[PDB]
Amino acid sequence: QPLAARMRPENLAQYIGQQHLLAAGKPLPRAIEAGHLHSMILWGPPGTGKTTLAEVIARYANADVERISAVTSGVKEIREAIERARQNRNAGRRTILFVDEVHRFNKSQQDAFLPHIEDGTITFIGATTENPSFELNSALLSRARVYLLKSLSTEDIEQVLTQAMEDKTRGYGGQDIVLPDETRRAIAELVNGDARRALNTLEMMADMAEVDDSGKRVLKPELLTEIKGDRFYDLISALHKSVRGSAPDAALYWYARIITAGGDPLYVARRCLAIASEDVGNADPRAMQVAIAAWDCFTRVGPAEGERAIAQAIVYLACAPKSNAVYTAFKAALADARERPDYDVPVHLRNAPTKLMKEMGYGQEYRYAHDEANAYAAGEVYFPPEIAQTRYYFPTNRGLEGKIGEKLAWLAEQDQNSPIKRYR
Amino acid sequence: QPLAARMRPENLAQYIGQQHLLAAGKPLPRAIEAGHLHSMILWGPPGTGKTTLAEVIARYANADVERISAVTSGVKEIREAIERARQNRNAGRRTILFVDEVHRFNKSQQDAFLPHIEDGTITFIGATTENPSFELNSALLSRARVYLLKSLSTEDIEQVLTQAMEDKTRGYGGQDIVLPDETRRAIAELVNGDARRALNTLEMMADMAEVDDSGKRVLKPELLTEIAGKGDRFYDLISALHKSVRGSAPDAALYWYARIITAGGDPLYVARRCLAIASEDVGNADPRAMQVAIAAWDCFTRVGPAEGERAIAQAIVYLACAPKSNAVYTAFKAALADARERPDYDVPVHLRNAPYGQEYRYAHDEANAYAAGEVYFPPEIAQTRYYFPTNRGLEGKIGEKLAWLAEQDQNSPIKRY
Amino acid sequence: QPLAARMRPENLAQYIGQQHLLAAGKPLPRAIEAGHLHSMILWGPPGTGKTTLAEVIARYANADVERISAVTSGVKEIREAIERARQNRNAGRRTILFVDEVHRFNKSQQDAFLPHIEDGTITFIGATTENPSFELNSALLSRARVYLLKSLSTEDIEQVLTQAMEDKTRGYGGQDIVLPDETRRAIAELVNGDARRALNTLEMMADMAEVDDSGKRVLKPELLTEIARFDNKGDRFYDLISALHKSVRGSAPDAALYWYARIITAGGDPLYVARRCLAIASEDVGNADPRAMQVAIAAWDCFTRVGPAEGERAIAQAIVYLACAPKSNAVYTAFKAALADARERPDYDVPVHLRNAPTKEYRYAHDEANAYAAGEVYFPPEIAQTRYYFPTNRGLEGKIGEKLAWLAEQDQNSPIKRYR
Amino acid sequence: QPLAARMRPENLAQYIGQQHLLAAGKPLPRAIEAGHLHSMILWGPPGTGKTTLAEVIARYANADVERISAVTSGVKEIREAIERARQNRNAGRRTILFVDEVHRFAFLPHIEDGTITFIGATTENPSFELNSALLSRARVYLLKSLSTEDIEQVLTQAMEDKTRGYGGQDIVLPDETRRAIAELVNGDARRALNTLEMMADMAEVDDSGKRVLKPELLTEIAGERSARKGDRFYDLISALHKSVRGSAPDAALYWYARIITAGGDPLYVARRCLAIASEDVGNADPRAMQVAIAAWDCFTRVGPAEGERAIAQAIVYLACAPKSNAVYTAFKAALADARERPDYDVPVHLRNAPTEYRYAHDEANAYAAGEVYFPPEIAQTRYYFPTNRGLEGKIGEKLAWLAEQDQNSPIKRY
Repeated sequence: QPLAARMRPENLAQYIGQQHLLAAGKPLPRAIEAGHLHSMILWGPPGTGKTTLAEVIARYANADVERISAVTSGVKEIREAIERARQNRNAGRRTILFVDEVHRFNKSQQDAFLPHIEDGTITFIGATTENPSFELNSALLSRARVYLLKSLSTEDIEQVLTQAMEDKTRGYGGQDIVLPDETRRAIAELVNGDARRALNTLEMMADMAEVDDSGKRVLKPELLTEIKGDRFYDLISALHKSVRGSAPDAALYWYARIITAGGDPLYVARRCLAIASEDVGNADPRAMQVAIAAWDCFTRVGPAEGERAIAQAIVYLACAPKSNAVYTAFKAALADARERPDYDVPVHLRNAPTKLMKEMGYGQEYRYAHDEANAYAAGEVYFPPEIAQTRYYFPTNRGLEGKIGEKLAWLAEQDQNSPIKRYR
Repeated sequence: QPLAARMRPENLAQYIGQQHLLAAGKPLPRAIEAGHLHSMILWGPPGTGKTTLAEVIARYANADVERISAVTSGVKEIREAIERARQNRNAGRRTILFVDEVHRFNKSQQDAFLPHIEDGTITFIGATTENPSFELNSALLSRARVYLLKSLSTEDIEQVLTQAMEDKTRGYGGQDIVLPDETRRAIAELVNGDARRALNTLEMMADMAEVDDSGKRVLKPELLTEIAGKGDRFYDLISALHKSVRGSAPDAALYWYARIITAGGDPLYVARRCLAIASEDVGNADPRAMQVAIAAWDCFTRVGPAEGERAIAQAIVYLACAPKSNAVYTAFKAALADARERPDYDVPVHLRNAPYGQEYRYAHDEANAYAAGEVYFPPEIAQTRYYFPTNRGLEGKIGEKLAWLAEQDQNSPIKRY
Repeated sequence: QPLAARMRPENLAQYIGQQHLLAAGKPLPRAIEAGHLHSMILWGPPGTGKTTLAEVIARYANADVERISAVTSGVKEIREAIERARQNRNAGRRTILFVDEVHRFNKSQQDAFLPHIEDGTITFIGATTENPSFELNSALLSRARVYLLKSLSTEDIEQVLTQAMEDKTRGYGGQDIVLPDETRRAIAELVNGDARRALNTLEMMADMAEVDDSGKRVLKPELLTEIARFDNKGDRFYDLISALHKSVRGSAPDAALYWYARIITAGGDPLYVARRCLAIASEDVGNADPRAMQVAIAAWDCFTRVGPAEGERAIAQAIVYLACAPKSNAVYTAFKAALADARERPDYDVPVHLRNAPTKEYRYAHDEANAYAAGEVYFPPEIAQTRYYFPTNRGLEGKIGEKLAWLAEQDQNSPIKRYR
Repeated sequence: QPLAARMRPENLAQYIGQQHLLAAGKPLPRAIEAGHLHSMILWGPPGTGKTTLAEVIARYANADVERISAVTSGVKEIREAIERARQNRNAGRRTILFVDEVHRFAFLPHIEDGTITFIGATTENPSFELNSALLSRARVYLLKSLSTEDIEQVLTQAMEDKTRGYGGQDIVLPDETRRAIAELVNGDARRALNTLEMMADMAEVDDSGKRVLKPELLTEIAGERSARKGDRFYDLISALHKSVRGSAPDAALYWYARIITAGGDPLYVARRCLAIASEDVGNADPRAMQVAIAAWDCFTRVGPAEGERAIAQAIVYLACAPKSNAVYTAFKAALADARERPDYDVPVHLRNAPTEYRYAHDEANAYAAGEVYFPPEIAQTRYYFPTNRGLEGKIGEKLAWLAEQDQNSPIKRY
């Protein structure tokens, strides 16, 4: 999904180097390239390419990978990983069980892996930032070689940054984003040998940068300088409420807050569709289209321009005439269908009533509305008789509902005056 | 498709309950773990995980699964499962045949299995809610070891519910639905050790619950007690809905729609009728109707049922309220009839694909962009008319325009034919 | 793609008829069930299930199928299926070559297959209607056992039809189509044992049938007595489309519905017509009614999601809408002239004031009176007074003409003028 | 994927020409059909089927092919291909490394361990500028210019293929223009297909949807001598945007035409049409965005020459539309405030649950008159200032009427 993950190297020529370990002709790379698996502990600061290296080892070995983290894993996910390796072994395939931050596992959680190492179900790759010998079972260490990874040189971070800019398919290649050398170095200066933070930054900058008239984004050093709980739900809530309250200004403010805090702007796009049916409904049917259009736009354009499309929709909705009459009408219909008995469809409304059914229904026949005056079957009743006198929908007088209210009032008269009435 | 099917456990660690049989170290876990395949009979109450066990077994053994029910399965269905398996065996794969409610099988229906266990084409797994040693051939019971499953403890159901709530990819994880522990317990006590029912209950709660201003559904206890309270009938409802919309009755329209949704009808089936209604009963009295119906469907496609259903209800009310005209519908119908019943006349010379109207009259170069007096029919049926706009909605203006054009045609010095 | 293809049986429990050869037990169904390939000839009258039986054999054997015809296949295609087989062999895959009307190859052209039979690059299955021992070498009769199939019973046909009706994945199982038993009979008689034709009929009926208020189609006996989309498109096809577009361009809804009806009933793809509707919307209507493009997109969207007869109508609604729309080719002619200008003139450089980022000036329009930089010129100086777009007075273009004339006056009276 | 790439033969029954090497019975065909790989150097003029021969061989041997050129390939992408190939061997798959324009260069050790089977392609005698270490492992093969007959067939094959070609796309290639294409290209297959493709892309669509590829169009394509994506392209876009913002439909069409005829991608223009819809029109005309979306949807479903016209329509529409950057600047200001002001809590009455709320539908005019939706610290913040253009006239009046309700309200926050 994110840039960091997308940009993961697939072979040793893309891997930006821990050259003291991987320089061609050395022992590790000879093993990797031969596809010779051995369990390992990888020790290195954040973003040294521990995760990615493990993935590369798997591809040379023609093996599968499962990743887990000692941070967000307890007994449940350990057993899951194990069992999954087990099925993969029964299908005849090899498995690398990668474990991030292994030192966070306690002795007994560490032990759970040895029978599966011993018995060939998995090759184990553990990654940490702390010293391995300090806090891992010696039983583990005796079966897993330790390798020391160093933080990257500036040259190498810069290389990681260019690789991402140049890649036409997984990176920003052919995407009209310019990374000036001055800012490439300034990111290198800041991230202190951490490549993941470096890709994160780049992506953050790409997301935040404004588009000029040519469609180009230039990631200036000035932009760099410039930089799911109840707090989040409350922000969504204040946005919705501002829109409902016809307050476009505050609405933008809440939207901006959700955006800058890393909220998904598609999440907000979904709320705009909901709001289109619940707070506007038929006072303005186009609102649904404005909201669909903003979604469609987000989906085809860069983040900052996408977010402006959604912004446009928020202000459209904040400004629109307001009606909860479809919402209230549909809630009441639901309640009746859930609470009232299962009334049959009256004969005159059935798809193809047989002549027996017609006679069982006391001569009652479908009245085709198009063949009657005004294409209205004045006096007809569309509810089962047990609930003939039912109204759910009360148009407001806002927007288009003004005229809807008049049409309905005029229909209701045609009904009252009709000489042919259902059920009477 | 449903939440119950989507949440099938894939391996032993996802599998909740049956510890009396499955606790690590016992015989069965170990044979499963080794993926060694043996024919079996599983005995237990509905929703105890018989179905899901046969599938976990299959996953460990790297085998394909074929499911039949001695209830909902004819001879044809049964011959199909065996042949499918036989093809698998021929390509070298391993197949499990899971048979639900096996007991409801006469002995001479049971015989039609054994050749298929014996020559390895099938590994057989029977499920039954009733004791096996009664109505099953001893030939079959002599080949299929019997296993007994209990109904689930309350803590078991709670875990099944929690597992479904947390699973992000197959469940409701990262989908802004909350399950308070109280209603977690309430469902546990309601279902009485049936996990299938437990998950359906959960699923029904989610589909029913209202979405708050933050997009959250909270699955309240109130909502739960509230819940304990495809042939002719389905089609009659669809028909009631359509006729109500045609009849400009928005209230009755929402009622029939609501009856369809809550009896488990697919709201997209309704969104399809809405599209049909927009062209058959509204047409060009209001061309925007079609776009309202489209948008409702797209809206449903992007936010799911919770609020999708409401967007379709908006489309329903819109169409109910909309000016009515079947003019396009009857015109098309009559055009198709001319095409089927009158000669297949060649296209007139002036209208063929060619690279005082002696040949083609490019209409943009004439007065008012209209080639007055030009006829676009073959001469044998010149003057044919299909489209008679009503005077409702936009068609008042359209009728006015066509009447103006027909006048230009009458006054034209240049008439075709 | 079509019903007769989708409904190809794929195992012996799906294959209908030929039970004198295939009933549970006999030599043949046991060879097949085991998956043992051997060369074969199928003798039988057209429609019997030769093509499909070879497919069923292929599936039980895990093998590819390459289909050829002594009648319809030229030399290129004969060579192509041999080569594909060779390719499958080098990847360790079995391949069956099915050869229709194989009796129509001579004694010498039949010889050409034996090298590939002998070295096991092909399992050969021929299909004839004329007797095998009659026109076929013994060089070949001795490698292929002969099996004999029978014109299907009108009763086998009914089963074929109900199978397609009741198939949820491949057929009409979940499409709300009812096939009354009288229609089932009536189709059986008409086709006279050709299962493929029975299915083609069934399909014609379902694409024909009207949708009732409940969304059902009922395949009534009368629709039958009222009676090919995959044919190459010839002169007639192209004239029907030209007619349709020209009727629409000429604001004639009735003639337009007629040609459209003619195209559909001749098997034309309604999506083809939908394409033309997107073209007409920009070419013949343009900005006299920009909503026209949306009407045409919706008909397309609606055809994608719904039944044929229903989607065909949504398209009909777009057709009538376009016929009735105000007419303007002004965006069309404007764009043609703009293109002609780009191709025929020097490739003038972007003027300084319109460049993206000048080095070491631009009038941002929103900051001027009226959000108009009155007096600015957006062409290069060499072609400063160029004009392509001449709105008509129809539809929306009346107001657009008014706005444009008012802006030109604004340009006329401005104190600031580019290139002065 | 151009037609050229798309139409690559997949076996020897599809491969056109080089009959001197490939006719049934000769040593090479046999070695190809058998599936047996030997390294090789292929020499012959551009577009004679060197690249496609190599692919065809790979398919018979059930191998992958790694394509590399001595011209455009750095030391890094060379190493990459070797790594991939190794990853292939390890997965049980054979690999052909194809080397375009080998003449300008020691891959030797990867040939022995059969991790790579090597196929070089060259327009110059092999023995000339590459050593005999390589040459003693790789048979040389002589490739010839295609005959007119051969080139006509390559065109017809492309005309008749339903899947990868132009079969059933309503394109007619008259035999006269097929002949002339053969005449102009001088035995080069790739160039033939590129010319076909060019004509397809440029041919006018008639009333029936059909394209006829006539000789006139051929002569016109030949007279195109213009030179062939940097600062120039960006200023063309800039000028288009600016002309649209300035309500000049004529200049806009001219810049759009310059972008198209220079080979720019029309969907790139479509993306700028979406951007413009929100930034320069906004809610003076919210239908503008649906117009751009529709043009885009249209381009997706139809020809190039037609989709391009729908994008033209959208450009003219935007150019004539009332202008407003009110949403654009309002949002920019909201984002600034968000970023630069403190992270104020959501005011209690606007939170999702309590730990107050004035449901607006339950009040007069469905408006909570006097409610405030900002945090107290920045109450009265304004971002959105509608213009008096297009729909924004009525929107300003509505907002002015609303704010007057707020002002006269007995219930006020704070």
